[PDB]
Amino acid sequence: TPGRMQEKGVISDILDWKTSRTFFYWRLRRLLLEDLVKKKIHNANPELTDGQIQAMLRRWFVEVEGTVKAYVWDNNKDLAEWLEKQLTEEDGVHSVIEENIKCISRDYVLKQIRSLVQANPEVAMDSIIHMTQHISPTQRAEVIRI
Amino acid sequence: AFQLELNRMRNFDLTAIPCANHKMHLYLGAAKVEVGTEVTDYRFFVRAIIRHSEASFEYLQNEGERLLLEAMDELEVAFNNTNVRTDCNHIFLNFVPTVIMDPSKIEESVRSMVMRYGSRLWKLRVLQAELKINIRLTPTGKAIPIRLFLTNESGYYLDISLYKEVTAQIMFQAKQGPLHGMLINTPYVTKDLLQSKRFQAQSLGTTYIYDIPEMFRQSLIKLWESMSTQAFLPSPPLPSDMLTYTELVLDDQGQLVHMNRLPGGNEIGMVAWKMTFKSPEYPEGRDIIVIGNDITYRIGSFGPQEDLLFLRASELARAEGIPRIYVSANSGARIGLAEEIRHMFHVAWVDPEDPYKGYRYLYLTPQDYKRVSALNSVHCEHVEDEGESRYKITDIIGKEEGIGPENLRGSGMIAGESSLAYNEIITISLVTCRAIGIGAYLVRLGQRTIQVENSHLILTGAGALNKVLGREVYTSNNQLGGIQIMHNNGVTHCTVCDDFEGVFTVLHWLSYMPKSVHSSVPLLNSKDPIDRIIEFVPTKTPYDPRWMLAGRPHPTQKGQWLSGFFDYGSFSEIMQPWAQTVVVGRARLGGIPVGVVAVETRTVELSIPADPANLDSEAKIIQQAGQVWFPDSAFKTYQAIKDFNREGLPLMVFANWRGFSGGMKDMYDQVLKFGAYIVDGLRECCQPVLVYIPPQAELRGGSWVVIDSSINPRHMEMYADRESR
Amino acid sequence: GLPLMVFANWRGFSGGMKDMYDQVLKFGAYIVDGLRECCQPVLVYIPPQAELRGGSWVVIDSSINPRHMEMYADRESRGSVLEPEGTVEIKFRRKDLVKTMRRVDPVYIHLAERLGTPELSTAERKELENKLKEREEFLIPIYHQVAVQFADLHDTPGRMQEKGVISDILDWKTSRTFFYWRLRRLLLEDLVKKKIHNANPELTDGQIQAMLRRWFVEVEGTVKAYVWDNNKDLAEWLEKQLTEEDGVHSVIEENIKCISRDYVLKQIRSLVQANPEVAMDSIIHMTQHISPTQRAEVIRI
Amino acid sequence: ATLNRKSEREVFFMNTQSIVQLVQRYRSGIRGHMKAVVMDLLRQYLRVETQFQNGHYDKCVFALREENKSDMNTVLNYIFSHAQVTKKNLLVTMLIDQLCGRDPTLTDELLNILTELTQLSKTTNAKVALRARQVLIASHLPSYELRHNQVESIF
Repeated sequence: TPGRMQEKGVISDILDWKTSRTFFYWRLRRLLLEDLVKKKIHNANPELTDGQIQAMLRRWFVEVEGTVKAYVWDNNKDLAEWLEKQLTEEDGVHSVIEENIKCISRDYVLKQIRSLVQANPEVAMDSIIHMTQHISPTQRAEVIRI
Repeated sequence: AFQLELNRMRNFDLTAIPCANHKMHLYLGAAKVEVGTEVTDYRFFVRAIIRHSEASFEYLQNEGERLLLEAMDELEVAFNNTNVRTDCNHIFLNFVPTVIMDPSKIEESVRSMVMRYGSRLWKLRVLQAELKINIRLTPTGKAIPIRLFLTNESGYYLDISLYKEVTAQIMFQAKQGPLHGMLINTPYVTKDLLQSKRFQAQSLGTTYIYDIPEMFRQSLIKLWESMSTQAFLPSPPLPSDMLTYTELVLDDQGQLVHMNRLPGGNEIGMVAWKMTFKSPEYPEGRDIIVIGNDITYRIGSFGPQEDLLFLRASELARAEGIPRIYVSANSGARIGLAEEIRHMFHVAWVDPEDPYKGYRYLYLTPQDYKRVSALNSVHCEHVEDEGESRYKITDIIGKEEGIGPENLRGSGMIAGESSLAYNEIITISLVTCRAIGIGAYLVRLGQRTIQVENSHLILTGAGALNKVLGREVYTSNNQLGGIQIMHNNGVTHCTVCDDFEGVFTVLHWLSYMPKSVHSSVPLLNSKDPIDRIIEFVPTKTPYDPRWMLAGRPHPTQKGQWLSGFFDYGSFSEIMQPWAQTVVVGRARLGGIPVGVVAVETRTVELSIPADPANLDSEAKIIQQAGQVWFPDSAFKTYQAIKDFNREGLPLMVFANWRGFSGGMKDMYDQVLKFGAYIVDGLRECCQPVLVYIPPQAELRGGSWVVIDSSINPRHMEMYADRESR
Repeated sequence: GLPLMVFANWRGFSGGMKDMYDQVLKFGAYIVDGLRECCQPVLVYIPPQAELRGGSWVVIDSSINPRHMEMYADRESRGSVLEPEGTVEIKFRRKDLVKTMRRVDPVYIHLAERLGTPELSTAERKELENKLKEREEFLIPIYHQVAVQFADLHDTPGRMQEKGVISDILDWKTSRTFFYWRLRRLLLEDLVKKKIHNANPELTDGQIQAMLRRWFVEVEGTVKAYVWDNNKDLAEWLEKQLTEEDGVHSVIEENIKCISRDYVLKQIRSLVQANPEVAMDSIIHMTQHISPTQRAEVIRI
Repeated sequence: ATLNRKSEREVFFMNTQSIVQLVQRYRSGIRGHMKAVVMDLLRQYLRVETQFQNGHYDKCVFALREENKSDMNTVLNYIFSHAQVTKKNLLVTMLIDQLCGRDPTLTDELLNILTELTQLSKTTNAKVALRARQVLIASHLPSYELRHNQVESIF
């Protein structure tokens, strides 16, 4: 029977046909949104497994919306509204999490270079002259300072 | 007087009609034709000149408005007096003064001008206008002419070509403009080509290739109306604001060039355009690339240039990730023999006075050989035989480009490209008249097929096979590939009665699909609310599951409707008649499209036709139990899951299986293998997959195990009703 | 991860009602996906007296994956979009049958010569037309046979090779030996390019090819270009550079090392362009060990 | 990921929180806080006293009163707060002075708050506006003690 099935965990819940349309509607639209955002995240940092991404998204939710509201995740309607209210602002007021995503991305790129130099530290000087082509007067001062 | 360019309509037989304001000379034109045929076109021509001496424009304008009312009065008398459905009426205005102004407010001016009179134009059904007006800039004072030419075909859609007139043979040279430069004395194109090809197409049971875009527009209209039933839609756009197309054309280097050229200009059997339009599902606009055979060019065979057009357009399509629509009605690859050799090769008979004693080799006399030989046409060897010197043909290379193994390279090239394409982008295929061989393979590779009645999707014809068998086994290629085969075996997704309905159906599927692969699915605000109950209730007794899905008529208070699970009118099935124990298709749930598969519970009695080739074969009739997985069911299920997944759709399975079929035959027929493949399919699934066990259904053994959430936990979810088992 | 040797030989799919209904097309398409994802050499050989036609050809041309596919044909093999009968059937109708006799058969030519006189007695006239129908019709079968052979003769390897769709014609007896050495180098060249591609993934396969060929002829001298077209000989050469450790052969190794340094440099350039804020901090960790003299160079600028 | 499926995570709840807020401050470095805390507090002050002034104290207090008519205690801490603006204002100078002194090349989120900040309309917060501009340029070319080292060099 379904009671046993659910209890043993190969399915998540027993439904009632009559309310199945609304239920599945709201859940699926947000299931889809979750996929879209995770795609953005994976693009931001290839090393994270999908699973770690899952947890991460929930964590970002709990972070943004509050520890008090964890349970809401299991409310189809409310997370969907929350997911939608993030992608609305493009080329305008930015979301904190967007800033975070660039930051993780920033961190990863930096590590990539770190590993690269680790294999080849001798390359720095010639790399540096080009590296200095930007910010340079301040950068000269700090290196000379140290 | 020459300056009234009167030779550019010399391809006509014109009758001088007398008129006031004799500046304005109007002639009635009859298309001049040969004795073989009787004239079809009857265009009204009016060609004037205006030598009337900011001031100019208002002054000019007043004369123009007066001329328009008087001119249209004259042409009105002409209609009233005699009518012969004139089609491509010409207006020529020669402004011989020389005012000073810019081109694009001139372009708004000519829109406002032609537009102010709307219906009046359409009543007279005016199609062609040419003007000139001399300009220059305030210092230079060198009046140059700028022949603005108006371009409108069926529809009020108008393309304006504005130039500058520049030299040594004078050349209309201004953006992108049609006729980026040609000389001025162009004798007038006769339509009868267009009509002729249209006659060949209708007589071939199809649509003229360059009319399809307009066929798109009419289907689109039907859609705009029909879909507002299903969904809340904006006000439709104006036909003028509804569509933009741009022809795609090969330069000398086989590189893509955006071209606004007249239809019919193609020099190969393949045509392509990019189109962007706003649709109910994409009100802000959506783009596609369409490639199509031109059956009129050698029944649409595929030469290298055709291959190249397809290829490079497709390559670009792939570059941006948006869909590719391929219209297939063809005879496969271009074929040929080196004509140059056909007409000069010789047979070396064992005995010429008796040919049936065999021949030894083919050859050329040395005179005939010494000139074609030079040209990479053949590889030969010199020989002495019976005194004469002959040139044995060892390899035929062939000066004709496009009839050789190059067609295979180009073909393979596009095979690989397309193969990747199906895995990379949205592919669609339309079967209109007949697809033979490679066209068929490409169509399957296209993975989605709408097939009009009397079209067929085959590799080899019933005739050919009958010949191989020494008798008329088969009567119609449709027997092999018609919808009665392909719809009945799941190769074809939808069937239609005519070309128009085919196109409508295409857009209808498409109304569910994302603009590009980088793009999200198009969401609707549907008219079926979400917080309703389903009136039809599944039962332990077997039933047509479409009632559970789509609803059914109410048994009592007719004409009410027992609502199904999904949005009223949203479920559009495909591959319905093959393996009818299961039903697969697409629908919308609260206006979100999903693809959906559910299973029939009553035993199906499946009819298998007899192979007439095989004298044992009689048309069998097989009982196929409900709630069982068969080979067919599993395959149909596999393809649907994979294909829908490749659109990017979530999948919804309404599961009710007693088991796998475990009998000798079905096991022989490899149900296990497809069990493995279903898993593969889901492993490649990239979007949500929702499984729901309905009330009174059950799921046992093989059917659950091969779809446990572990394969792609990332994307799958399964729920069961209380009344499931 | 294996090479494939296919003795390819399929005339087409079977096209009768039942089996076609029974979906052979579907599995034909699927094979195409499968080979397209192949990553190593497939050497395909059509043996003598074999033929391979239309769909089977279409789905396996080397063009899909030129990087990895290669095709070889015996002199006595054949291959086309369409078999000779269907080619003839389209491109050998009545007109071609009559015309071809009219061009070639001496008796027939003669008859036509007589039909070509003005002021003929109606006896001779009617008689000649009859002679034409009778000679032609009795004669029709063989020339059809000739026609199918004739059509098949359009599909040959000389043109294929000239058009660049096939790499070579072999002779079966020594084809094995040939294929060994040939395949072995396919593997080795492939092996090195995988090393290079690993060194810098953005580089296309074609230019990578060029790099290896160019470093060989350049190093060993423009005078030695011709040597490149010997499969066996290059095999010996590539291995020694790779195989002979700590010699004067680690030339290519150094060169590739140079590209790795350059590509890395380019990566860094691109990264700063997208992320200019990273420059300052990138050096400090990078500078944490470097020569004191190099420290001086930072001070000079 | 593997603890997930059970919901046995209330030990885990207080460790996945105790850890996530500490780690969440610390991604952008020591300038994670140096950005964040002062920037938020800035909008805290700013927002408070910007909602505070739109006309005059009495009428503004009636509009404040009526936006949250039922209670006035959060508002009272606000009202109570702008009573001692001059105390506040000096400390505002403190905050900006050692930030703006330390900072100079920062970012959009900040410059955004600054352009928000310039609109400020009161006699006490009359320094802050001039501070907004003088800082925003002195960024572009200062004379503080670091470029005092640079001019020392030039000389």
